[PDB]
Amino acid sequence: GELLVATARTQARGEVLEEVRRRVREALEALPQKPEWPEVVRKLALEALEALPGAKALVANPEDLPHLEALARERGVELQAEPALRLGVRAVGAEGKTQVENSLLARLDRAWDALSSKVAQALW
Amino acid sequence: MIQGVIQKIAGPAVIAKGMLGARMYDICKVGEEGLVGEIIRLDGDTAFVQVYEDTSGLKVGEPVVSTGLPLAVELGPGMLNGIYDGIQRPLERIREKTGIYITRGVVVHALDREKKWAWTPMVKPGDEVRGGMVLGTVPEFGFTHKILVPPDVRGRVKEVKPAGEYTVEEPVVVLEDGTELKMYHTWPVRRARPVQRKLDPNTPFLTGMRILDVLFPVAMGGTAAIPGPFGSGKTVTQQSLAKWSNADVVVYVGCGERGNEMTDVLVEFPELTDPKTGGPLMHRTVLIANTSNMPVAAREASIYVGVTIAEYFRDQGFSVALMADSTSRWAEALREISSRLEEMPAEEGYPPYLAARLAAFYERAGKVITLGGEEGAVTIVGAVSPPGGDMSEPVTQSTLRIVGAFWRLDASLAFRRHFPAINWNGSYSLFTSALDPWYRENVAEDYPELRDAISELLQREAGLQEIVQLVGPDALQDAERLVIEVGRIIREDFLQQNAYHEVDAYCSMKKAYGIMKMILAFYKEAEAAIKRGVSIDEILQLPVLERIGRARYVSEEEFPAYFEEAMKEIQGAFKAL
Amino acid sequence: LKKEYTGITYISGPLLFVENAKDLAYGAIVDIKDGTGRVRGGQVIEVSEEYAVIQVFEETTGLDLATTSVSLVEDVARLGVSKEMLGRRFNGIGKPIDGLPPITPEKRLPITGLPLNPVARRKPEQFIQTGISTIDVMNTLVRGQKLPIFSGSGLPANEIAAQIARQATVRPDLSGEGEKEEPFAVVFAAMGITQRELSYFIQEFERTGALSRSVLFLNKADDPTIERILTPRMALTVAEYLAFEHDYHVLVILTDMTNYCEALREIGAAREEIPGRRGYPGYMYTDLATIYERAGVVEGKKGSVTQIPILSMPDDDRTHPIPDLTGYITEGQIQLSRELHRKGIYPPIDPLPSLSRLMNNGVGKGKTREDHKQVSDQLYSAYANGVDIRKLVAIIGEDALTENDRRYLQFADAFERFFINQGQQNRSIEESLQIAWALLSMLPQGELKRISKDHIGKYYG
Amino acid sequence: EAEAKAKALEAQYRERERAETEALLARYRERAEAEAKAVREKAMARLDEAVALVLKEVLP
Repeated sequence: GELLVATARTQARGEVLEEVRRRVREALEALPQKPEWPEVVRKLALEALEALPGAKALVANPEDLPHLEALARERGVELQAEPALRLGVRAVGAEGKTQVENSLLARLDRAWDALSSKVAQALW
Repeated sequence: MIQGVIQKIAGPAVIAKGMLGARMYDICKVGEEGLVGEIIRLDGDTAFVQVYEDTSGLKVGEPVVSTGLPLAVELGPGMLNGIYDGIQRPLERIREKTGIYITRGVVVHALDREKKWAWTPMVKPGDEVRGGMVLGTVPEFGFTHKILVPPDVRGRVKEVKPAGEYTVEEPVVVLEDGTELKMYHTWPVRRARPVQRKLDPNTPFLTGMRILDVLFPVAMGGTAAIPGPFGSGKTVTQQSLAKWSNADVVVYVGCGERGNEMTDVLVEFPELTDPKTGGPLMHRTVLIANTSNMPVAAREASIYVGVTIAEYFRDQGFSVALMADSTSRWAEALREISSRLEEMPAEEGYPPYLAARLAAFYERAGKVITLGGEEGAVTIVGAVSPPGGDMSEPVTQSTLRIVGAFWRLDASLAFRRHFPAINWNGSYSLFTSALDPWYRENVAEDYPELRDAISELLQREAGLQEIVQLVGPDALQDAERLVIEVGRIIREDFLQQNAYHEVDAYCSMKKAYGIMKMILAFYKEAEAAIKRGVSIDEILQLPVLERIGRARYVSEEEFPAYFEEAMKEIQGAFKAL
Repeated sequence: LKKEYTGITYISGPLLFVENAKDLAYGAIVDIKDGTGRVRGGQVIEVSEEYAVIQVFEETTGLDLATTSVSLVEDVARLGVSKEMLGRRFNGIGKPIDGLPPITPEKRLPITGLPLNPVARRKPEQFIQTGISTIDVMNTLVRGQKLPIFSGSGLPANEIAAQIARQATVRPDLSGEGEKEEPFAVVFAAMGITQRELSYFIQEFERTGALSRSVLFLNKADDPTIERILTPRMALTVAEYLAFEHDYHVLVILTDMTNYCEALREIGAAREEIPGRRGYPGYMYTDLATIYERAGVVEGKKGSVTQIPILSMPDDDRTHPIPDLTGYITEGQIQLSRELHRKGIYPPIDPLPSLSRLMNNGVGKGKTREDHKQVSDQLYSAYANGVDIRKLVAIIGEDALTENDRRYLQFADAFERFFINQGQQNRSIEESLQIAWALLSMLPQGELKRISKDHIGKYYG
Repeated sequence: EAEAKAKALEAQYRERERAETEALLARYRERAEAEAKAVREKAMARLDEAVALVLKEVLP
């Protein structure tokens, strides 16, 4: 019976963290309609270019074309147009043997751990 | 369909080039003929195919065509009463097609694609199907072969083809996804078939031999290992396990063993009869033979094809028994492909992943609930062949950490033609304490206590045998001579099978309990006769000892009246003494 | 972000070689994904400026070279640990298989541990009784000790481990403190067990109710044979956390370390590396040492780790490198015997090849009783006389022996039937010393040369 | 009389075992549902502090 009450408690605690993850997933899905959207996308593209020294190709969406063409005329890059990405950009390095994706859903899913610690500590 | 050419041939190992994107452990057709190989050691764009047939006469330049699928068995109706080799090809169709010699490179389908099977559906339009549920039955011989959904297919049934008779290739169910479920289905042979839950085994695997279910039993969901050097039989024990059991179907996989055993099993089984449903015995055997002179890499796939077919009959509810003969020949097959592949070995040539492969094989046995709700089990008896004696081998000690029952043969105990050669000083079984409520309901009430008295008497006899050999026969006072003689009666009357006599071969639990009760009543009443001053040499020629000694030959029907008459003879033969 | 690498040059066995990977740190975890989206764990075990070797933590079936991006995760290999995992179950990688949600990790620790400082250790000192009479009287288990159960191939090692799990307690009234009874927290690290032994451990722990205090890192036999490397490290990470930052009394049951040494033999033979004895590599002493020596008690804190490794001695000897090096790192072993289990004795512990190097710290005056060490030594000498007089019986026969030689032969088998043999009964330390004196009373004085005169004057008979 | 008192005490304490076991377990079920509802209802009003924090720390 004590395992019954404790497992009911921890699964009820887990699904609320799941729905907080749902809220932030939708509030990051509805980010490309905002006036600071080329600012945040070119900031993330600058970080992705920064972590990979001297990229060659930069993969972005057909919707993500016009907001960052000033990046596509400096730093030696050449842009590639592909709708494979939902968020963020990609940096193709030396000979296609290295990519650095900097999509937003990937940033959430990778950084979720210590942020989940702080989310549970903030909510309790 | 990644297509390339041969770059190198080395033994049965074809190192092909031009393959950049072939998946590891696919099956690719090597050579211009159409030979079969499995692909490992990717390197750049250069594969490492091993062939499964012979390899002589090939060149450099012949195309190799990657099918892009792993080693897949086909599962469905038409596998019982059937012989296959290590890549699931029917040997009767090969013998009809090419001759009396197993040639290289011939493609016959596993399940015969033209027999008309009756179909009786058990789903309707607008139902939902999950993995492993039933879609309807097909009557095979006297079984009821219910056909399954494949274990990675679910959805909603859009149409069902009606009742009639059909062919195994014809798509009988169409889901509401565009997919169509046929009668057979393919399954990758190394990925184990799923279950819902594994239970604990609590019902014994009755094997018709007295010692191997009385003193060292094995449950329905357990594993057992039989070692034994040459001349210790082991083949008649595997065949007796196959002939006289309670398991509904038997997969007899022989990897690297002589062809005379396989032609014995194939010839004489249509004349026998299982003691559960009548008819032939060969209608519950799937036998996967791979003779010694057949190629040396197919021994690896023969075991996995056998255990995947055993899990297929386990998922249908049937209790399956898998007899895997000469798994050390599979160990030598792994040694051959490893030393072809230039790896560093460990402990006499065997690759270091050997015990992980043997655990992956012996893990598939068990007693599960299936995905379709019903309950099934599969039990593996693996015959290991060490070189000579030598239980310190890597394969023997590597299978010894896994198996629940260990059945050790001897040569010295088999050179005296005492078959079976089960050395009970070294054999063991972990399933004795778990099979006790089944015993206490279904054979007797005091049955564990009685065979514990038998085990105590045998350990006493085998301990005292040493000083009997040392001092001679004289110095044993009164009742230790009786311990010798009762132990001799046990190992000549209860433990010694024949397996060729028409009624001594199969021995159910009631007759074994009866012979046990005879011997213990004789011993207790003879000790009660020797505590009062009767010579021990007088007792050892009473006629009721002969009535005990020939009591392994009274039939199953003729037993109980004979048992009660021998009990009153045991009583009324010591009153005069 | 999430960097990636394509360009795997070579996949074979458990290994695959990525190239142009200068940013994969050594000892870092990668995840490998093919065209079917399924991910696979892996770890780097060589970094060059050219290329980088990676061991794969799952089965390598289905990979190819036109796909299978290898991405980086967690710069050094870490386990995210909370306190909320005291009822859960996990696989070899560290993920829950019970249908429950994943945890909220408070800290994240490095998995391989850091070596504990010898200045900041404390002496393992407080007497655990285990109920088993041989372990309580003769080979004492003291809280903060490493002692493996060397077993055979069919011997009941799992039942003895479960019995020590279900009834090990510390008695503070003998110790002199009281002060509470907080029970143990079990960490059960299973490496390649076969659902039979697993069902026995789970059914035992659920009938006794220990699953609300015990974490189970289960790595079953069909699961891949590389994450057996990862399993004891991410079990002793939780053991060190729950003992040295939350003051529990963690007992770890490291099941069947021979599977761990088999996994090391595999990964050491796939690297073309210098063998030791019987094909096991050179660094097997160092890896078994950095599993085992992550136990004990520390100075100025409250916790305790007690390791019971379980060993399957291959040809039931002390000469194979696995039980041999295990006995070299650890402090004492408890060894099971094939003879006593054929005679029907449970627990079949023969006390001659078994010992405990931390007995003298936690027995004796004011901690067990005033006669404990001396009763142990006299039992050892007299049972050794019985053992080596049975060989004389086997040589010459009994009726050339006199009476005092026969009293030892009666002591040996009365010992084996009454002191050693006990079916699941919890004989405490006072009753076990009472039975020890009841067996020593089969010998006359003048043949008890290791017991002081007031002890033998007041306890005898 | 020995067999009769054995059987009577058996039936008596198995009735006791059955009734008190089900009365314990249903009460633990009730308190478990109450605890789960209480932690969810405390967390719901507590929410939206979290989503701004995680969306602030993921985004630059």
